[PDB]
Amino acid sequence: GGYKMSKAVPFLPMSPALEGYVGAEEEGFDPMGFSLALDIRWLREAELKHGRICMLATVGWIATDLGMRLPGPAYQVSTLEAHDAMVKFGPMAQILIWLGIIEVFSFLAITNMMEGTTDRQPGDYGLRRLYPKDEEGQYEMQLKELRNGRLAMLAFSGIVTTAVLTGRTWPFXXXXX
Amino acid sequence: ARRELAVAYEDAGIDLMDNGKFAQGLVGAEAAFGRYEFDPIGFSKYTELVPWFREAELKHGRIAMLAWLGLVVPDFVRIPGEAYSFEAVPRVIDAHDALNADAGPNFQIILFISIVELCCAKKVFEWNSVETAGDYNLTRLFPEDDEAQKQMRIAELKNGRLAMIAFGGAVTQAVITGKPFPWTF
Amino acid sequence: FENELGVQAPTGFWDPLGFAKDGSMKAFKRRRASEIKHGRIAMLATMGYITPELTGKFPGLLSPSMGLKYEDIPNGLGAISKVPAVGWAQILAYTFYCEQSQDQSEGSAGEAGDFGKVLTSKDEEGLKRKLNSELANGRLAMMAIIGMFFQDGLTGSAW
Amino acid sequence: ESERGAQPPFGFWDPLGLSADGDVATFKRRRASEIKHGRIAMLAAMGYMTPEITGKFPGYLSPSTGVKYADIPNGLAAISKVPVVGWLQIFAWTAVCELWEDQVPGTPGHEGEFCFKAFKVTSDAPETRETKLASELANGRLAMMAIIGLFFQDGLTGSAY
Amino acid sequence: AETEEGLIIKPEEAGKITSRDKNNNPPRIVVKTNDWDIPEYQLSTGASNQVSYITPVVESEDIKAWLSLNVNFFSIIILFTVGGLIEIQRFFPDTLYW
Ligand code: CLA
Ligand SMILES: CC(=O)O[C@H]1CC(C)(C)C(=C=C/C(C)=C/C=C/C(C)=C/C=C/C=C(C)/C=C/C=C(C)/C=C/[C@@]23O[C@]2(C)C[C@@H](O)CC3(C)C)[C@](C)(O)C1
Ligand code: KC1
Ligand code: KC1
Ligand SMILES: CC1=C(C#C/C(C)=C/C=C/C(C)=C/C=C/C=C(C)/C=C/C=C(C)/C=C/[C@@]23O[C@]2(C)C[C@@H](O)CC3(C)C)C(C)(C)C[C@H](O)C1
Repeated sequence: GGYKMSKAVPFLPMSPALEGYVGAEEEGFDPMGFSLALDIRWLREAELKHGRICMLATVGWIATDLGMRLPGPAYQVSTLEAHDAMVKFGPMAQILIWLGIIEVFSFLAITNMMEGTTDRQPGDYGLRRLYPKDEEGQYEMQLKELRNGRLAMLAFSGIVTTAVLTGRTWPFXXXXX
Repeated sequence: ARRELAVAYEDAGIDLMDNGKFAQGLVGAEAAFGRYEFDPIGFSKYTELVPWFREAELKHGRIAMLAWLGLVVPDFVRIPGEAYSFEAVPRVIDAHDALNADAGPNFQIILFISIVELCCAKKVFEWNSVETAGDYNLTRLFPEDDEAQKQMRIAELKNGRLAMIAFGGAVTQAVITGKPFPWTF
Repeated sequence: FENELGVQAPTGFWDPLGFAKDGSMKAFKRRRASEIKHGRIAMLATMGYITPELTGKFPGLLSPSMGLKYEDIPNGLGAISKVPAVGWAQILAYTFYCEQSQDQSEGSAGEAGDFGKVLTSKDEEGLKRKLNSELANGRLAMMAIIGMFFQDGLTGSAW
Repeated sequence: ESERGAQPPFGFWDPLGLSADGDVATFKRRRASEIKHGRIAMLAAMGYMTPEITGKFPGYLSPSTGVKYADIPNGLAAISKVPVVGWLQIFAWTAVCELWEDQVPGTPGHEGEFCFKAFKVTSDAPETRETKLASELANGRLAMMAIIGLFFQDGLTGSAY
Repeated sequence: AETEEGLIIKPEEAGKITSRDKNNNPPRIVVKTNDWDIPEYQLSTGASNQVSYITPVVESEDIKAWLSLNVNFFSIIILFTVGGLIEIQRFFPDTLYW
């Protein structure tokens, strides 16, 4: 009967920037009010980019720890030293160049979306594969992407911290604490 | 009469007027034999901060109520493990010094308490009125009638005030004695 | 509330102290919901007390990194120090995901937790007979489980 | 609830109870549960016979741990030899089917009908479609009884047969 | 534009207007200050979850216009020239080819 109360934090009203967006109006989690201080479109873009980066990085860490390697003796290093070894090897610089060109295109997308020159949704790059045709299907698919991205972000955080703390491959089950 | 935060929040903010009551008509003053409006230093005369002060009083009482129960239970049971055994940390008070910093236990408690506080901080400053001060929607056993709601509100405040004072003795008596739960010499 | 199930036959409205003799539908809603949930938990608890002693001790290792297998741990009050506290934390956290989630409810019914483990809506007096039977079984389980736990405190364990 | 799909010979509206009280949803639910086992039991029965006579047993199953797909003991003894990682991947994948593709339980959809362009059948109209539907139902319960017979024979003696 | 729904009211009706918003935020008082950098300071009437961005408003057009300023142009060109000279010196030191 009063404020549109946030579902996540029941004692804090939902921020108006969370209306009509993916995720958002199912949980409305924003107690610190970051959406009240920054554009919701930019926050959503950053969230989706972080989710995708983490979903790739978590699986990369899993594959590297479990023993999957490229057929080169230069890659016979642990996942912890993989970054430094490959930075000194060269491929990290090339990966950075390629991610740089892709991020130049992403920056153009953001600039042309925030200025309204295009009609782009925050995280949309045009890729429409396995995307439901029905609008509710699209909304719930975007929900699934967001949930998986957030889960992978937290999971990769834990994986990196535990791997550094205990020299051990991904499952960390044995360990000692 | 416990308006839900959903609507109660529509009358929140720094009130610039005076109710004319003791502390803007807030619970905690009614004593046993009558009223015991206490404030002798006139802190409640700064009526703009009365919702804030009540929030601080409730927050302190809630921490102290757990904290006093904190110093009691370790003296009779401890978490299953060697780091918390009665031989590694004999008395309860030597826990902030033992389990802290690089150890991990206290540091994690600091972080997750920080996360909760940084999330429930917008309720302390914004959305905090003389009506929804300390109300975090967790009203399960709250009575429905107005007068009984006042008793439970009065019950929490008196218990919180007591624990605040009781905890002060608890650490002071324990530190000067190094003794189990009854901190008498 | 003289029709909200629970009044099967051996006794009618069993409210000696009159703890629900005021008409507070909110308090009764809380009381019935907690009553039903306790029946459900005691039903699983009593089943969890009898079986590991009788048979069925789970095959593998509870904590392979500590060698502890399900057979080794005791059955009853006393296992709370043998099941690792991390395991107890997982037991609490999972049941949280099933009590405050997967089964979090409001403005629906007494204890109609929605999902559940299949979404299924019945009809007819058969619902009444089954639902009353569930309350009767839960009441017996609640009495039984405190009996098993209290006895084991003053009888050790097993026979 | 006596003239819907399951009206075979050697029995018609087979009662022992559990069919009265006139609940359309229960028939829509139990029959779905009936077919969902049939589509499972048929595969469960076939998976219990084909790696005994045909004996394809191709390649390797867990190259890290060996566990060649030829040395796996057929039957109930198999759930122990196949790595638990593999069993988890089987359950998790079938969950994806159960909740994302070919098993999204749309309520307007029929008792056992959804997107089924991925094999199974995608016919139309009725008559022969209904007789095929009764064929699916009839085979499933034959398989349902058979597979538990295979399990009981397996666990009791020493192996599947 | 950014306050399409604020129920913005003038000082003269500070205690008169009460219709809150499309949200439940109370009406905000607009004070017309004479500063050009802050032409209008908005004051609240109560607790509100108002979306006030702290980020600036920049656009590609005037950022490019700033980079088209003679300082930026003649600094980018001279920086590239100096860097090219340094790179040539690194790659062909001591002008051995001469
Ligand atoms: C948490 C447990 C719990 C709860 C919340 C309820 C709640 C309820 N029961 Mg119920 N019941 C229970 C356990 C419980 N019961 C058990 C174990 C039995 C078996 C004896 C019954 C048998 C029973 C019958 C036969 C009937 C009810 C009915 C009711 C409803 C109205 C009566 C009332 O006001 O009770 C309020 C609940 C309480 C006051 C519970 C307080 C119990 C205290 C805390 C302890 C009791 C003694 C305990 C064993 C001491 C432990 C010893 C240890 C401390 C040393 C109400 C919703 C009636 C109904 O259906 O109404 C329509 C009805 O006819 N109950
Ligand atoms: C060493 C040695 O030689 O010993 C051998 C022994 C042996 C036995 C031979 C072995 C074997 C073979 C096997 C694998 C035997 C398996 C038996 C199974 C799978 C039984 C499952 C029953 C599921 C049921 C009833 C689900 C039922 C679902 C029901 C009832 C639903 C019931 C509803 O009430 C609910 C839930 C809601 C109601 O409203 C409606 C209805 C439908 C009634 C061993 C273990 O390998 C080794
Ligand atoms: C798929 C998610 C998942 C994983 C991946 C996982 C993994 C591990 N669980 Mg867990 N678990 C659940 C989910 C998962 N568990 C759920 C839903 C429950 C129901 C409540 C549950 C219960 C218990 C209990 C009772 C114990 C337990 C433990 C371990 C353990 C051992 C560590 C080790 O080998 O050292 C590992 C690796 C035992 C333990 O010893 O924990 C220290 C133990 O006591 N678990
Ligand atoms: C396309 C994605 C995909 C990848 C990338 C992948 C990878 C691996 N699978 Mg998997 N898999 C599926 C998909 C994928 N699997 C699907 C849809 C199913 C049916 C539901 C399935 C079933 C099994 C089974 C039954 C086993 C199995 C295994 C391994 C294994 C071994 C590692 C090692 O031995 O080096 C690796 C690398 C074996 C195992 O032991 O895993 C540890 C084993 O037993 N898989
Ligand atoms: C963190 C840390 C530690 C610590 C600590 C901590 C948290 C210490 C905390 C100490 C604390 C919390 C000390 C409170 C005192 C409160 C007092 C004295 C109140 C008096 C009030 C008085 C005397 C008067 C009260 C009344 O007048 C009132 C108000 C009204 C009258 O009607 C009734 C009376 C007259 C009775 C360790 C564990 C010690 C060592 C470790 O290494 C480092």
